[PDB]
Amino acid sequence: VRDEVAEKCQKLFLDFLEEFQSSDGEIKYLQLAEELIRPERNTLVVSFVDLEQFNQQLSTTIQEEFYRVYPYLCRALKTFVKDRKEIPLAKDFYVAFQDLPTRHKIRELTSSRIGLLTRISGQVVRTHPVHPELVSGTFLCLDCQTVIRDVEQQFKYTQPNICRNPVCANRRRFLLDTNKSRFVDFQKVRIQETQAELPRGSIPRSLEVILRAEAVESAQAGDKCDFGVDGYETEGIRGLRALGVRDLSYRLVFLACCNQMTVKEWEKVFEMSQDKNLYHNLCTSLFPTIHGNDEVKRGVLLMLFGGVPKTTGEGTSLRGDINVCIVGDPSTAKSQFLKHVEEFSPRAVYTSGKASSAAGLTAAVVRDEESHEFVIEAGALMLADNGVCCIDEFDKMDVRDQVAIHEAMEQQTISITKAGVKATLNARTSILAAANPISGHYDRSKSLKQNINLSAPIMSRFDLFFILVDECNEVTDYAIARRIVDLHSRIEESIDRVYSLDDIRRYLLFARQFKPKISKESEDFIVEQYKHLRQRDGSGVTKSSWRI
Amino acid sequence: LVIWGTDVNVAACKENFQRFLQRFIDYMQRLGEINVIGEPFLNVNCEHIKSFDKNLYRQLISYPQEVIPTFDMAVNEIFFDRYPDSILEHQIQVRPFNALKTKNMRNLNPEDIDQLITISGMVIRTSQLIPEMQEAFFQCQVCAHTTRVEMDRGRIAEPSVCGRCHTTHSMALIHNRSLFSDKQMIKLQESPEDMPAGQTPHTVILFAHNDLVDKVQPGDRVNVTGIYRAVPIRVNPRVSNVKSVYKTHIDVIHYFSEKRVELLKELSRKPDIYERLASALAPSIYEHEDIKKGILLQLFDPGTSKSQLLQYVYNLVPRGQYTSGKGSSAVGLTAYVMKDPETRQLVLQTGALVLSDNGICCIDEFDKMNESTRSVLHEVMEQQTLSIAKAGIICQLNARTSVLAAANHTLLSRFDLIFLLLDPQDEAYDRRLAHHLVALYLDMAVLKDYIAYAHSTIMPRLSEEASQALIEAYVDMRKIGSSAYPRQLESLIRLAEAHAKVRLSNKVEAIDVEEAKRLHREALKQSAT
Amino acid sequence: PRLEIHHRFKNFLRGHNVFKERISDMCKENRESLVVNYEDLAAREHVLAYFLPEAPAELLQIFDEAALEVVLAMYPKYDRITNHIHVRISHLPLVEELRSLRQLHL
Repeated sequence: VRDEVAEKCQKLFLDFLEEFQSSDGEIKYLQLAEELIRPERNTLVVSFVDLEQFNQQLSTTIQEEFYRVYPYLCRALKTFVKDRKEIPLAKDFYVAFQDLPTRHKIRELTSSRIGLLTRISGQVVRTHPVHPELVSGTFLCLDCQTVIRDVEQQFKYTQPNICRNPVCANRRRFLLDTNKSRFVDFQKVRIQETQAELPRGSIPRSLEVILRAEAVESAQAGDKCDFGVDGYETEGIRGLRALGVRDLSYRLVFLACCNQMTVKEWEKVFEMSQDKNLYHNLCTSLFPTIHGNDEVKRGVLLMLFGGVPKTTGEGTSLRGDINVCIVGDPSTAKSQFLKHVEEFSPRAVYTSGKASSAAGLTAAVVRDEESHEFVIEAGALMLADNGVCCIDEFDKMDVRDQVAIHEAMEQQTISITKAGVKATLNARTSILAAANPISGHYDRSKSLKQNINLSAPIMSRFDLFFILVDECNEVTDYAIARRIVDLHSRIEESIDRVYSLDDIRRYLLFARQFKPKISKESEDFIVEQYKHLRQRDGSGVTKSSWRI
Repeated sequence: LVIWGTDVNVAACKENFQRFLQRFIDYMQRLGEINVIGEPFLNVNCEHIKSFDKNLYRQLISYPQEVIPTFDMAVNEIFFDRYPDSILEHQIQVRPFNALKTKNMRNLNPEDIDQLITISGMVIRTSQLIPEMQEAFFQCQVCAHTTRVEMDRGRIAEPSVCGRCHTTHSMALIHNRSLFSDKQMIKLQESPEDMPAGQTPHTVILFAHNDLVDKVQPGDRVNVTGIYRAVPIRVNPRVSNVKSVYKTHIDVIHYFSEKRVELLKELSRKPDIYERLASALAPSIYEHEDIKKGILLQLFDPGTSKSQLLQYVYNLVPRGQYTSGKGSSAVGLTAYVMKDPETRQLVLQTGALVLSDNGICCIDEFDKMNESTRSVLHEVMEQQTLSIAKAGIICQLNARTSVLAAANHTLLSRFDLIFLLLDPQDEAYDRRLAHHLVALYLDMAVLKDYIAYAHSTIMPRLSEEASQALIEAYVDMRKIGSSAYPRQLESLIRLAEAHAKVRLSNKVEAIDVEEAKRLHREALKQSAT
Repeated sequence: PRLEIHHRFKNFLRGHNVFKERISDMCKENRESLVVNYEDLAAREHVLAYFLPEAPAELLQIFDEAALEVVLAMYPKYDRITNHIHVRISHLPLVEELRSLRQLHL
């Protein structure tokens, strides 16, 4: 009964590993073998949609019995080689699937459903190095007893006490079955639930999942996951202990393995072109709640546009981000309050300045013989990877951050090394920051030398700077507060929502994969004029900061 | 196919139900949610039959473990016959909602061994999901054939049965219906209603088996009506001795006046209201009444009537926490996450500042704190939220509340309001101390209702005429008689909302116009010289 | 797995001109060297040559025990030279130039 179903499921899995589509023959098999063995990448894919179409009951059986089908997919599936010489060298296999159109909400992924499927989605938190603790195996002597496929699995030892010549264990022994063991590669990452999907009152729940070698150097710290008995032997014999029950059972135990709507938005861009001075109105359009400081938002407005070239000739990394720092208030009613506007946007980090515990980016040893609180994690900045980061309180980098940010800014990576962990990551994001003086603005009459009293090698690397000069313009000075209070006058005026000010921006994001094929003719024209720019900086205009 | 030992029929009203159908029809939202939505866990309200007949109510609380299943089976069985094309896979459990508030929650007698009771308090700590085995079945030796027998409830899956044939984890997890359940350790704290501070407050362990865990948010007000239970604690795991003391725990099962207000408006138009309210409201407060501006408007030598002033807040509004430094470090206030080495289980500790939302926290002696701390408050003051960044948790906790205090480089602007206690050096002022307090030293219900009920609907709006007044104010008068240029003044609109919150007035009159103007002069003097 | 080679080789514990001079190479001078070519290993006993890539592990225990047998029989005076013999088998073709950096091949 169980034998026939266990055989037929394996049969219907094996026969489907070769597709009928994609031509025919054995040329494709040779191509897949070349693509797999030669680089030893171990990457394979099979369409789950077609498998479900062939036998949807298969998708239900795997869904309800992953815990039962893992050990048969581990051993029996390996029969695809048809060569006896390559079977003993091979230790483990690797398969995957991409663009799965079936998924389940995490909120519907209750703990009461162990053994089903789940999608690896969330935030990478708490990285761990691989530790080779004893997992599974056996020491049983072949002259005494034969090997049965039921032993250990977890850290527990042998229960049976028959033929007590080696069974007596009141003596230390180190005979480890290094020949027969399940030791390949294994690590744990504590995925954190997606903050964006989380509400204001979150109380995140920390997932506890085990990741195999497939996770090695494939995941980034701080980013979203985007991939019969005889003789009347009855009970009553002493030897029952509860030490092996409280440890694992109290935790989470599952395994995981790695049209017109579009046009409608785009139509506004094309159609609105016929209106005169479109570019001017576009600039205002993004900042509904700003009064004055048009030059300040001008740099921020441009900061949204991106474009980072990849490395194809194995050369240097061309920098495509923008790093602008704004000089503003003397740190009283800080005009950095404009930073709060940018918060209303996805892919951003609500930096708590720097004067904070900041367990991230300061990774520490995790193995004080039972556990450690500090983990190997630099999420403090990397959390905005593939996004834009807004860092507040930039003037609090006196000691700890000064070394830190310099390495991050220049190299776009973090070299954490504490004698047990060493790796480099990718922190690709722009840095939006604002800096204020220590006690006020006094470099108007005094030279900047030693007066600004900040760290040059960091501010030097910054792209642009901004100055906020107040003018006795009574038209705008009176209207500064009025525009603020106007949101209180919603009784007689309601603003209709024609378009989302964020959705339109993200349309440009996907435009990057499309090719601009910009000719050189338009490009060099600015370059030719750029010669004039470098000379005219020395024309004697009012100086603020000599950069050149 | 039924046992008469308990004498429980179906609702005890089957014969009365036919006439109930034809008489009661001749609160729609309760009936309509069932048919249209198809939402499980029916959420019936308080037993209103207790107003009609006590005997029917008294029979549903004496043995509630034998009553809830009766409601669940009866409601489902009728739907099965009437609606064969419904979802019978998702069981529906009828749940009491806002049941009878047990009298003398302080005095919970052990006599009521198994009865619904209603605790009222708060949530201190919550545990991570603890799975448990439910509806366990055994394993035979005759061809490993299991016959369904244990369908009827009442059996107990005792432990130590699985110290042999551990295959039950892999094998009987699914096929013998042994999927892990959900349970959460929850510790409530009883609220003694401003007790004279006699006996210590009782802790309650709320950790029952029911899978409704976390569908109710912890960290709120507690109105959880639960079922008392008692279990025998083993003296030692090694032996089978059991002591004659049982741990309490509570089962998780849960999902005229306006005439007075009109009077207050009529007397409000009198021009002597300012003296009448100041004299009657908080009369235990000594001189230096300029401090009262922060207290009176917002709510409605150190410790020189100062620390005591904080005690008034703690006495008046129980919603809050009072704490101080020099005895607690930075980790001593929050993010104290720690596990128990004796039991080997982790606890996701929180802190008091975290729990301080919708209130005013009492922190004094702020100058004596170290620079290492004061970091968490800094974000709160500048972002109105509290972010907790530890290895386990990286997020922000809502801090939609206000905290204010008083003090004694120009980077002080971080504070919301700064006032300095000045000494008028007038001995006559101290004279009133002996007569005012020493000589001198039903209504409590009235003062309570002012905040909760009346303020719930009141939301002021700013007219057009009242906005520009402060803007044109500071510009002209600042050069007469010789920092205002920051936008700090504009923020004063927040406190301006207090003026409208008086008299429950959404409109602006002559009163509270010059009141805001003089506030500049009081702030100007303490910043002068 | 097999039985023909195991017992014979275990009983072994109970071009050669260079070997003749190299076995005496170690002396009181303590040059501390042991150079053995891999091709000679297949030449002397060919049954081991196929077992080298399958079960090399047992050779480590055998090598240390086997060295004492020859030396003790000849001259007990030589016993006090470093009090250790190290296995110094030469290369075993195969050769991974870049793919050796894998934990799958333990």
